[PDB]
Amino acid sequence: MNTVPFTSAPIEVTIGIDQYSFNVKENQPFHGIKDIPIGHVHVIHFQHADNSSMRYGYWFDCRMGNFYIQYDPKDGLYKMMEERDGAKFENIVHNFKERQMMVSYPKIDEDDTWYNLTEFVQMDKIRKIVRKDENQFSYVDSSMTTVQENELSDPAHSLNYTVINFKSREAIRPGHEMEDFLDKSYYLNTVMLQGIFKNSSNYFGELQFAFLNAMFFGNYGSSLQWHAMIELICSSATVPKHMLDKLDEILYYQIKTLPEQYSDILLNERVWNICLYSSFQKNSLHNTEKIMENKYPELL
Amino acid sequence: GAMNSSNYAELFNNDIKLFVDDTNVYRVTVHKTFEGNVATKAINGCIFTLNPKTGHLFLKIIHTSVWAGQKRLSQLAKWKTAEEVSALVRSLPKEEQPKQIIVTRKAMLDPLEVHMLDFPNIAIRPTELRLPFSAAMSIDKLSDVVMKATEPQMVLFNIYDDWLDRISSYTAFSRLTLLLRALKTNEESAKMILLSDPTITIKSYHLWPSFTDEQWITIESQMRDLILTEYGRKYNV
Repeated sequence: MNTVPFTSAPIEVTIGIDQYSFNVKENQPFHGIKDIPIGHVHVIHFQHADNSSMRYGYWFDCRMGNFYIQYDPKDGLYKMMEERDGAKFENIVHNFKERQMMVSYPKIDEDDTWYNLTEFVQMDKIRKIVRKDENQFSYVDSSMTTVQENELSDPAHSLNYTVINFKSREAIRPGHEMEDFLDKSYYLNTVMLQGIFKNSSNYFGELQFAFLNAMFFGNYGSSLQWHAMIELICSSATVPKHMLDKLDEILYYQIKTLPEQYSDILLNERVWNICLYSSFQKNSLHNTEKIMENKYPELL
Repeated sequence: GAMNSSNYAELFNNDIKLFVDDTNVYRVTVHKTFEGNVATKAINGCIFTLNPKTGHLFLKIIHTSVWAGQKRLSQLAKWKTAEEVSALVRSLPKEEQPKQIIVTRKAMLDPLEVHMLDFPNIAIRPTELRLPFSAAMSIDKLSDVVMKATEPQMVLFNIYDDWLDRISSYTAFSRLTLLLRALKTNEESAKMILLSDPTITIKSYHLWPSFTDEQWITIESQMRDLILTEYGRKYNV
């Protein structure tokens, strides 16, 4: 089990780690998060007590180095940093544990929620979407735009999501305007899966990365990407049986995990009514249909 | 986006534009089967593509052969319309190509957008106007060429005859719509008004009678009356 230590907590902030969250008071003696499960990506995220605008955070994998958080009072945010000196880091970490100024990643043993939300997300892929290759961890926030949004505005700080556009020549074969636009199977299976993502795993990795950015940072652009990647499978008459079964499972946990009071802004009435009720896959998402109907019947 | 009465003069400026009306693309007679069920029998249709400035009507005759062994035909018809508009655009020299195409029905926005992905400098626009282009098959010479067609085919008409030699587009378009609105409200009365004087003939290459300026006014007056009569009767008002 791994640990992300904090130098200090100089400003009052709500700290998140994956689906968990802790209030830290201004200059509370907080020195980080311990017992972080090895084997998955994690996200540590921040909302300042004062400016509840700009939620921000850091995607990391503890296998890829020793990471800590330090408040920067010039730039006014909690910064993730790599400690290259390993012995200095063991030493920093063991002190704070003995003094018990660290909260423990609070994992219920029966609970597989995080695995289920990050199953296909891999740090190698996150770093291609968020390009800053001199760090082994990726900074995301609420206001960061997507490469697509930037088309329709600083390229360094974009989210580089795979562009998906139902009304593009990428999506529409010359001579199959009607076939390709009402059954998006070629766009899904040949252009995106065979062509760009290579396999279903990488496709689901980006879908899941996009949802979590939508949920944890209310990143509008990530919400659109999640919806777009859901609509492309739902509007494809031809999809492998396993992708539908895994999609049903992916959506189930994302719908289950959503805060009850954010359906208004994170869920797109049209895409869901279409996926669940009108699309080719109206009868392929039993689990997602059941939870959506029982938990958000207002939307449909 | 959409076109209304606030930006009406746009239709008569010098950007090449066409209206597309697909109402008459897919036409069926509904009939009884021997077993007492219902069946449709498709009859030839046409795409109404009109340049409102020049009066050029690119009338694409949709022959019943295009529907043979096809499913979900009212949906195919929107896409067959989009294919045909695309092809006509592609067959025209660059300087003849429209800067805008205005669809009279919103269900054509996507089928046409998708067929014109190659023409991203052509704006596909809906309208909030209630244009009477559905009544184009009440024009005798247009109904004849459509019903007689044994194959797909396309006839350049000029739906303003020689009017532009005496009047502006604005006025010609208003006269056209006033006649189509009449024909659509009461085809019988509308057409009785147009041919009650045998002395006034239709030129071979024309659609409408050769009316003098005075005769148009008297025809235009008679057409406005007809449209109120039928409204006060539709509604009892």
